Amino acid sequence: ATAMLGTHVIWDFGLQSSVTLVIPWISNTHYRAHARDGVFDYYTTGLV
Amino acid sequence: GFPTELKPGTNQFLTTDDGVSAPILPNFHPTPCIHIPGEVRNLLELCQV
Amino acid sequence: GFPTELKPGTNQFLTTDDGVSAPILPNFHPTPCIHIPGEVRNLLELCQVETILEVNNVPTNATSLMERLRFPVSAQAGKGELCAVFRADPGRDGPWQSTMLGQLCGYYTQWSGSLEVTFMFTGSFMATGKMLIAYTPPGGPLPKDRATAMLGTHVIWDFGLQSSVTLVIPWISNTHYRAHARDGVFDYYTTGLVSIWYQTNYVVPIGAPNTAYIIALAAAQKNFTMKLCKDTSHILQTASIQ
Amino acid sequence: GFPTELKPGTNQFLTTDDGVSAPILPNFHPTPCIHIPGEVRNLLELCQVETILEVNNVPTNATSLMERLRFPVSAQAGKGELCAVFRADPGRDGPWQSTMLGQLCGYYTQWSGSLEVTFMFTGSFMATGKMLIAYTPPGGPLPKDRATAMLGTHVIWDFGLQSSVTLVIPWISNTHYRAHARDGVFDYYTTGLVSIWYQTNYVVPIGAPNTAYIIALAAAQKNFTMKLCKDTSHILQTASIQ
Amino acid sequence: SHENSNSATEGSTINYTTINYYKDSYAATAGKQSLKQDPDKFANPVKDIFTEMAAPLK
Amino acid sequence: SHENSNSATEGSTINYTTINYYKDSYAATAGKQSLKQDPDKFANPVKDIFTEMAAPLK
Amino acid sequence: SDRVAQLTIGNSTITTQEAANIIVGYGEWPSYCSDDDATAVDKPTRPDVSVNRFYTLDTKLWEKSSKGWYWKFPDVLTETGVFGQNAQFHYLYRSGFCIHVQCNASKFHQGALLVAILPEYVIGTVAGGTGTEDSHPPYKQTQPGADGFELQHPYVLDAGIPISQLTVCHHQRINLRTNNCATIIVPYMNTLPFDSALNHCNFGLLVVPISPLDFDQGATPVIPITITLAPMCSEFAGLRQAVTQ
Amino acid sequence: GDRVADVIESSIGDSVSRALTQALPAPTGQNTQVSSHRLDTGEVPALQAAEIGASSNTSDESMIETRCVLNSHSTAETTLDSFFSRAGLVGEIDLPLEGTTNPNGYANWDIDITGYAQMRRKVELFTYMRFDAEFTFVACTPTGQVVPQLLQYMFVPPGAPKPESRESLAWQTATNPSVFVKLTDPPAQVSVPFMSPASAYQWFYDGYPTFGEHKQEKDLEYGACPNNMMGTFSVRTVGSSKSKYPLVVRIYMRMKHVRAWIPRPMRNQNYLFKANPNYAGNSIKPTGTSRSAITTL
Amino acid sequence: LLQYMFVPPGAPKPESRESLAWQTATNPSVFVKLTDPPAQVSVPFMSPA
Amino acid sequence: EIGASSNTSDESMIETRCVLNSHSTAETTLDSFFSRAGLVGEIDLPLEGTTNPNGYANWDIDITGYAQMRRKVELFTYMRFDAEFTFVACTPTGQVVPQ
Ligand SMILES: CCCCCCCCCCCCC/C=C\[C@H](O)[C@H](N)CO
Ligand SMILES: CCCCCCCCCCCCC/C=C\[C@H](O)[C@H](N)CO
Repeated sequence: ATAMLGTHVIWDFGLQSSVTLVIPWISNTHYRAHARDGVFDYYTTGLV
Repeated sequence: GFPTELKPGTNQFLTTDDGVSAPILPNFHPTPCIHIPGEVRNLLELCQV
Repeated sequence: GFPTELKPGTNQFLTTDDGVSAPILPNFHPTPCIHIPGEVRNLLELCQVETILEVNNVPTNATSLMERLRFPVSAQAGKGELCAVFRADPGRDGPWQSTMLGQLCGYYTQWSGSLEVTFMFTGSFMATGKMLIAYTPPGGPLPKDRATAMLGTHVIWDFGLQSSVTLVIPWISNTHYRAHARDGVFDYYTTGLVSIWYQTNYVVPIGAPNTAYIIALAAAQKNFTMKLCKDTSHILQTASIQ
Repeated sequence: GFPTELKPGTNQFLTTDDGVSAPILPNFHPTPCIHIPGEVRNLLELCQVETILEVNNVPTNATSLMERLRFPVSAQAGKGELCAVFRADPGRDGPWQSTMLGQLCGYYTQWSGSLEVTFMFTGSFMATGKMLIAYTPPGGPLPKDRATAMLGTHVIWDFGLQSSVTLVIPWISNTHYRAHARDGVFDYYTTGLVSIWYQTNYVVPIGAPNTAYIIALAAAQKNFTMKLCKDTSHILQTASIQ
Repeated sequence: SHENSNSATEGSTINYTTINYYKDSYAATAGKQSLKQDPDKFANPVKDIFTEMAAPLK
Repeated sequence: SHENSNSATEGSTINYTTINYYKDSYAATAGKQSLKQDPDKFANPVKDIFTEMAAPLK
Repeated sequence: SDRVAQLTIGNSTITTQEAANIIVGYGEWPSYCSDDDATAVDKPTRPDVSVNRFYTLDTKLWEKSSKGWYWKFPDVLTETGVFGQNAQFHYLYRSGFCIHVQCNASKFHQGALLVAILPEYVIGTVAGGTGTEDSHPPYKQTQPGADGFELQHPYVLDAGIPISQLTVCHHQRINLRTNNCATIIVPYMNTLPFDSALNHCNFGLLVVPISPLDFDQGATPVIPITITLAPMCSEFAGLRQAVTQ
Repeated sequence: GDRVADVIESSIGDSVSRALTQALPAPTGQNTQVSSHRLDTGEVPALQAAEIGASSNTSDESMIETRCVLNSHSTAETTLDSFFSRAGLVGEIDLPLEGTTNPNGYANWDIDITGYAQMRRKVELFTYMRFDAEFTFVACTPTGQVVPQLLQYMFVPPGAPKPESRESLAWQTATNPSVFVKLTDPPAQVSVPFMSPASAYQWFYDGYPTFGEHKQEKDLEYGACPNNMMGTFSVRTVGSSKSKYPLVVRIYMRMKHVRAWIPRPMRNQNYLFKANPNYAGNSIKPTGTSRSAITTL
Repeated sequence: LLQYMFVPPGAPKPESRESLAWQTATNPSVFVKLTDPPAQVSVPFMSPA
Repeated sequence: EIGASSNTSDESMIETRCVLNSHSTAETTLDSFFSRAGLVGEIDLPLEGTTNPNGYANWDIDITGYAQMRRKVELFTYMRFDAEFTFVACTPTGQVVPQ
């Protein structure tokens, strides 16, 4: 119930065995560098 | 308050008065009539037989 | 002094008179009306909606009142057995009392038109079968076998993608309008019977359940009409409300 | 002998019938009318006039009934204290009974529209201050602090040349019309609360008095309307006049 | 149409919509009045009117 | 003709045939209503309608 | 081109491979309030994507002896998201809904659910059984939140009205041979253009198994049902402190 | 001043109610067309999907071989005008001489038309109703005997003062509407407007009218719509003294200009209380009658 | 004072004087005093044929 | 201090929406407010007693003997109206008699 508040898709298995989740561009910056532990956590894209 | 005066012949039931009475059923449409043969329109049809 | 004469029908209160009465409040303008959705303009909008015709009116206790909305379909010996039977009379005491058609028709005395009965299969996708839903017009006694019932109107329904068939009970009456049947002289107004027979069988593979249920859903059609409003009879009330 | 039939509603006296009655005096021509000034044509002319809303309805004895028209404003410790609070319900028993709006609305059952409340500062010219007059819509309990009250509608009023501010209590209702609130189920028709908080303080120099008073003046607006005339309830009478 | 104009509004700017079966106009119905207001007469009775935006005391 | 339009259907698409001897329209007769139906609103309330012949689930 | 659906509103998306169709309630789409119909003069906030989006409440397990459940609207979303804060912070409310109910099972399971929308689903009591007591239902049972409440007497829907005639309201049927979703789009239904979300509930959502679930052991015995619902065309008005009830 | 494309291309502020339907004139029943045999594939008008929630669009022209029938049956008796414009009992007030209910020459009766099951169930078929009305007061003795007595029928709306006795000063009916009648005369009959603050009455209110915590103490508020409380109807024997004729006033209400929204399932269980859809859970009755076997009638 | 109720077929017949069918919600009824003239209602053709 | 009332609006004091008001001002007219028959007098013709035991009674017209209609006319200073009087005669018990 905490996760549905983000972006999400609900995928029912069937004929088409594949869904796609588009992780959309949501950033304060125009460009985004490579995240890592510490100060460069400013550039995290989120979780899935 | 349209002033009127009630005349003799009031609160009497005459069996041969062709007047308007109040309906019990609004917006009732009866069963439609078909061609039945032998429609009597006058009793002087039956006095000639 | 306009002379008048008062006729019979004076100082009587007839409950069904469309007359002018005196207002209590002058120059009152009511609250304006907004668009509320679902405006009913005629009750023959609600007679065309399909609601549940409870054929299995066998149980009487409290827990099994949900058993009364679906009748079962098991596997048989293939001899064209009988599944279920029910009368096609909406105003009569039976399966149709559980329907809006069967409750609005209590408020009317005469009805005319065709009916719909929709049966939906509530079984497994691997389940398959065929049934014969016959409408036996009046005069017809209860058929003892399937070969006697096919002579009436019928449909054969194969289970599949579309889980639902509709049997139209067509208007077959000597009269233009038809009143409410019951025991005795008013059997002149019976509409007939509806019977359901195993055409082939209820076939099922290994693993899937050997029994299913069918849900009946009854309605009316665009040619249906009711007449001569009365007060309903198949619901009563114990007095002393509160 | 024009035949007629007498219907129900005969030989009844309804006090609100706009009918023709018989004159006593024929060919009477009344005294002609002159131009008298102040012709009232509608009572919604008198609901737009500002009259005194007595918030300080604390005293009960005879001498202090003039204390009931003005509520005080002293100097505080600057912690955003509460000065006064009152409901925004005109027909309800409270400050508005002292207003023409609150007395004409007793003669009606349903009201709709925006209200005005005008507060005038009755202090010294060298006195200065700022107050927050908040309108808390329904649902809102009594705010315990000023930061909870600013979330509603509010004005901030700085004393100066113009000694008067007006708070418009706007029409916020689920219903088009609104009846008279009271304790219990008719709390569905509450309009909300009005609360007055010290924004800064009441600042005063040497010599000028350390306390003042504010006079509230309540009215209505051009969109106000009343409906369904009744007989008033917040004034009664001991019988045996003379 | 032939009836005495002898009601208590004959000589008023407002026009009524009345019913009468007599020659005396004061016997007629109350009717419908005209919906005309003058709140400026009681609420802003000033010689020098001022606008909403204008702070009145200059 | 001069009477308040103050019945509970003033502002409705349906037109009535009423009798009234007062200025209040809510005192008038029930009249005749218009014979207009909308069974599609309760019986086929679907975004994508389908025909009689068309098996609905393709 | 009917058994597949993609319901996209906001930052959410529901795909379906075994749909029936979409029901639009009483033939009206959700909408905003006109200037003719409105009375409140305040300018309403219309947040278009932060509250008009799909929320997911909780799961109920369809067992053999399940009787039914109901969820009252908009009580489901008053403690959930940016919708349920504006509803607290505001006095009025106006939105439609798109309800979506999921129940997936094999081709060897069988059963049916009735998924109905009943406006003004007032709850009744058993009156102590005898019928002498004018008892009233508690707040736990009238407005039970997003965890719903189960029916004790589902034949009469715990109000004295029969389940059979409930198909005169909106409804779809989840037949596990035919479908596993049910989409109902509801407009705003009230006598008033606006009302408070915390005191008044506009409608109820009934989920009732008309046919009992059946499977042979070896299969999966746990068959959940999940309610997934989006506000549509939402509007709020009358801003004050936040109140929960 | 709209500049971005996320607000020019918007549907926010679309107040027009987009409907899928259209009301068409149906003065008569639908006529029947002539139909023949069909022996084709692809088209199957008898196979439906009730899972969609819609109803069968089938015909008898598609399912049997039919003849041309010109239906001249009218749909004019199923209108709400005809179904509801039938005066029914909504109340009954007794003004006895002695006893326990009203032994003091006056009686107040709060308006609810949900005290007799015959008119209640007929309006509780719908959720919202907007109508004018016509009340009719049939006053008489318990024995039905008519007597020479004068009565006063006062309507006391909400907010207005209820009368505490027969000689109370609220009977002066200066702004409240009242009616005086003799019982030797016909029944009174007044017409009434739509008097609610809302656009319609509603017999089912799913919610509470007051804010605040909802405990077992004030739980009786559940379901109370004050938009339906049109007030109180009072009645006295006009006099300064005690009467000698016991009286019973019966109230008969008839709707006019009816509009209604959102049909409901009709009640199959017995009512027990007013403005309360409670039932006896021990004695639950089916909405029909039973058989013994499904194969035998 | 009398009550003249018309009870069509299917509708419930009243078993006593205090029965609940006299409420005449959909059935047509007439109330009269006997000091008043005779009642008089007009009726349609009400048969299914 | 000018003695006039506030010419303010809600369009000037909050952010408002277009509301088309269709509420009528027709019930606040004097025609509607006063055309409601109220008690202005009450005369007793007893058989014995002290007030009028001799089969006649004079009652000087003042409509200021019952508080409900008085306070409603005393809202104004001057009034010009036609009237309609109505006489409801009965016994103390309410009994109607042939007299
Ligand atoms: C001179 C006497 C006149 C009496 C007029 C009475 C006014 C009544 C207006 C009709 C009100 C409709 C029925 C009321 C609502 C519902 O029955 C209940 N209050 C809610 O369950
Ligand atoms: C056949 C009987 C007809 C009786 C007609 C009575 C005429 C009365 C005309 C109305 C007078 C207006 C009220 C009088 C004035 C004030 O109430 C007081 N006199 C002054 O306080």
